[PDB]
Amino acid sequence: AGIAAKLAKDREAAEGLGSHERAIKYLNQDYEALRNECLEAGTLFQDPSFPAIPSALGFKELGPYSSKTRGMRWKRPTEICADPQFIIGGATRTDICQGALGDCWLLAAIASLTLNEEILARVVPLNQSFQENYAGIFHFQFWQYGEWVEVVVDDRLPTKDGELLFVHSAEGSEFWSALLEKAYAKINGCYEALSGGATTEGFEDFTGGIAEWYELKKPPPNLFKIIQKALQKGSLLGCSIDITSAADSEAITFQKLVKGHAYSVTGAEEVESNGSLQKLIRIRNPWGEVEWTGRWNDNCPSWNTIDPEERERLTRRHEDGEFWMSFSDFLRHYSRLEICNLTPDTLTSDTYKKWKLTKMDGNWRRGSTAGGCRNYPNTFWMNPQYLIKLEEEDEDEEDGESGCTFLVGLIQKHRRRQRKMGEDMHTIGFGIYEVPEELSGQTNIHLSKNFFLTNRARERSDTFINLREVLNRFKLPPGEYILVPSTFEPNKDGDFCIRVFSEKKADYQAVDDEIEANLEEFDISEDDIDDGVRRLFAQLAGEDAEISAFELQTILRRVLAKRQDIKSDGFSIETCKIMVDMLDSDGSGKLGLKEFYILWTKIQKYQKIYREIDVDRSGTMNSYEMRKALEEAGFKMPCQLHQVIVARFADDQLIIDFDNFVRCLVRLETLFKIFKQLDPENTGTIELDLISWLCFSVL
Amino acid sequence: THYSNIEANESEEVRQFRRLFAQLAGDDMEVSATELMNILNKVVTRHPDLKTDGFGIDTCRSMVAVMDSDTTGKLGFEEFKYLWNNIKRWQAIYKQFDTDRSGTICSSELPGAFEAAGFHLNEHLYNMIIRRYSDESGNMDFDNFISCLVRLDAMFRAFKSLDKDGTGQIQVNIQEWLQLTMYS
Repeated sequence: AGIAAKLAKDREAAEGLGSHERAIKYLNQDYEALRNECLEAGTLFQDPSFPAIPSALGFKELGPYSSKTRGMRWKRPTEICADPQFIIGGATRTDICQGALGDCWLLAAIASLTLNEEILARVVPLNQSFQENYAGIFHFQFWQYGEWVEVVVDDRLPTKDGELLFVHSAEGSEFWSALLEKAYAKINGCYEALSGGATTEGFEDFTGGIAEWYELKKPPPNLFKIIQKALQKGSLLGCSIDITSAADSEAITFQKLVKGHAYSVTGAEEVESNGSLQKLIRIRNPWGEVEWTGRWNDNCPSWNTIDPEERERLTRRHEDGEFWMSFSDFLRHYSRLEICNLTPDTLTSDTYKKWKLTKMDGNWRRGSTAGGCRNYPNTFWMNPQYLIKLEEEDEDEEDGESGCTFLVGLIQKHRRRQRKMGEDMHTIGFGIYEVPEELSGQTNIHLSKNFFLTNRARERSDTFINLREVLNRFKLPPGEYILVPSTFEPNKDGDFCIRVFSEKKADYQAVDDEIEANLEEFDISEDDIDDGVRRLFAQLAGEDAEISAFELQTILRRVLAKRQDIKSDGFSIETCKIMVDMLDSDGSGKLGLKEFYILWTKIQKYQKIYREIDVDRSGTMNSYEMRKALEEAGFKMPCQLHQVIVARFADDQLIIDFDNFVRCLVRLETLFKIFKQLDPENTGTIELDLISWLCFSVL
Repeated sequence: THYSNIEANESEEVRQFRRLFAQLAGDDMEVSATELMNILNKVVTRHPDLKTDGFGIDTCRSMVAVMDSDTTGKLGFEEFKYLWNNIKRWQAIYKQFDTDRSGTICSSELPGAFEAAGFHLNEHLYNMIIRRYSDESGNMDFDNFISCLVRLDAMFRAFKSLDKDGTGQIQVNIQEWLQLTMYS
């Protein structure tokens, strides 16, 4: 609560929290601590953050009044099977299946983790058993919007009649997929929070990678190469078949099933068949059973038809899920998604190429950074901004000019409104424009309206979809670009993470304004003010020239606002107490005459600035017009700071009147001089004891 | 779907707050500075034994900002319970030092109160809180009293958060400095 918490957390992240190595600990639970504790008291873990109650299953649909979750007992593996194995060796096939209450998509993502030992060990720590130090607690790592969170769970599983209701191995004595699922259910809040979920969602949540999906009845004319660069990049490619209104036909020499069964693409090679050149795609059934006439159709015995054993011996080598159908496969298989793993995914094994990664993080806030689409140029230029830099382009021989490929994924974080996954999603997109030159805005300037106004995009966002992550694989020539992430319509609060997978290095910065402050150099005096304020002011001061903050108020109200209260007339006392603190360099609480004319003048330089913006004797300023009002006021700031100003002085109608605009500028000018003075050597930081912090923290 | 978050150990007050929260935000269960204001200016204003005119907008804003971690300008539901607990608590101490109901507390009477509210400030902090919060005379009404104490306690928590190792000291760049001081 409060930024000292988030700043503190931002420091930790910067030091390494949220990283696979230092996964964030969900609900402050400590797997070792909790296990150790139970290890000691000779007992079993009963998770206090995820009771074996109905609320874990759901909210009356898989909830507490409903039959589905009635009379079912939470049994641990201890009771379920004889030799409860968590996991087992190499494990050829995969016999994982849903229960009468699980979800189809679930088995797809979970099963996809069995394709790689290295990539499963990342979500599910292998250092776990029911033999040595059981205690009944397991842990898992889930990637949550750019970060890893470690989750703890007790092995209690929902069973009705005595069988697992959710995911489980049909044969075995293994229960890591059962508990991997309960764990993912817990971090989503409800087991029923998993419904509505998408395997692309689980892939990334179980990977850290970026899953790009493609509709197969209208794929890219470069999908084969796409499939090839991924396969040699250890990417987890997954294709599926659609079930459209009882769709279960053959369609061509293609069998007879049109079942929505998830398959994987482990191979893709282009081969010369009698001089024709056949692009083949090797599919693999994650569960094993083959069932596909031919071996590779099209007059099938094409493994002898001008295809030497010098490549025939390569094919049909493996075991389990052995297909190899022609790319013309497009007949069947309605879909394909590949999780393009991140750099560290592979235990540095030189085995597969690696993607280059550079994720960021941002916010959209109403009245400041919630810019909106390129559709709304008034506010658009107010969304956070970034810099993509491309220099080294791709490698293959020749294919469609350009060079540098970058897969951009923009993802939106959760916000107490999405009861499930897939719901209450903001419509998100992003726009790419190329840096026309700017060495100034190279990273230390925030592009205004004018730039996106005189600048077209290029390929940018293809449409603002309404889902968790919006993708966009590009390939623009070696240069410098600006990504502007946003929703469609303005004023839609939300957090996000914008990552980048490029086949080659790519300098990605966060283009925004530095915290700058530069205005008056009000060198004091007594003379030259011209005996003007001198006369009538000294008259207002009881004796010498001192005027307290409570005096400043009544005095300043006689001047401005003409005296009719409504829409804050004059200056609130907090404002006045602020206007005093900004000039009272002793602690008198009253203002002299020099450090009074200062206030009088700097204030005059605020009315002009407020009305030069608010063209209308309404005494009301909009929010978005602050970045620019603080501009002609001497101060600049990064997006965070603009966000707090609006979140502190703006109305619910996103309005900041003159009074709050003045305390804001005075409160703000004061802290700059405090830090700047505490930091003469310009080290960039200041030291302070609690007392010091207290003297200062109270304005 | 229908509002969840069930404790079974509800309370009278709170749940009416909770019902108000949903009637204005619902599943969001978040309130703004003005919405909050209204929500506090009833369970604090309705008592014929507490002399106050309610919380000022700036007070609620400080109430919203200090409990708001993402800078969305909205007070959470759970963050409200922390605060209101503290409020229903400082109201208590307030009337102890204002037992002659006047809508404020005697100047040199305030120290006992701060020493009582669980805050024993040093020379200057007391000076800081008076300058900043004492009204004209140098007295203090319930509004500043609560606000001061909300902002005070939160600046203890803030420090302790940025001082994990425990050096009784803290270093901040200008970004942080400004966020900490502008969002309070």
